[PDB]
Amino acid sequence: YFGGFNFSQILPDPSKPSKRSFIEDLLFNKVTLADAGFIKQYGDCLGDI
Amino acid sequence: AGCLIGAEYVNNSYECDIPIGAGICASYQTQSQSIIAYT
Ligand SMILES: *[C@@H]1O[C@H](CO)[C@@H](O)[C@H](O)[C@H]1NC(C)=O
Repeated sequence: YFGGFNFSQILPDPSKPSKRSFIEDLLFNKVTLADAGFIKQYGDCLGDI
Repeated sequence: AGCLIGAEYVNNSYECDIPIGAGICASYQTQSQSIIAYT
């Protein structure tokens, strides 16, 4: 409760494992990332399909 | 960011000394001195 102001959309929620807001979820889903070398993609590059 | 050989992981957290990768740092600590890797 913050004097009637609703901060429920920008504050984090513990429902999802990545503690991001609703608007942060929309901003992350709006940009189509082209990977950042996180899952070590050489193993999938070895398995050429 | 790949894998690390020669530094043991610890279940603690300090400020970053040597930046390795996605949230991992390394330091020269006494916890016989050695090289540890932490978040
Ligand atoms: C506004 O606040 C109420 C309670 O404070 C909450 O139930 C509601 O979900 C909020 N509105 C939005 C759009 O989240």
